[PDB]
Amino acid sequence: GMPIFVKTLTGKNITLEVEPSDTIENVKAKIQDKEGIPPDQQRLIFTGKKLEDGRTLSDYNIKFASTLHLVIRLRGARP
Repeated sequence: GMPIFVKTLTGKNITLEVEPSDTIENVKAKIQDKEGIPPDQQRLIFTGKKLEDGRTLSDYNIKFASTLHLVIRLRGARP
């Protein structure tokens, strides 16, 4: 396993324990548990790249202590 971080514009950030082989779906599911944001309302970014469902962390060269950036974009229903 390895630690990664998810940073938001409020400064209230998340630490996750992940594997390089984990998918973006996995990560977004974790963010949903921590923040209550459905995956389709999460715009997750690593170094300017929008992270897509069906890709792994490894595909984006996300590594030990990498920081991802979370932007919320509402569409569809809010919980």
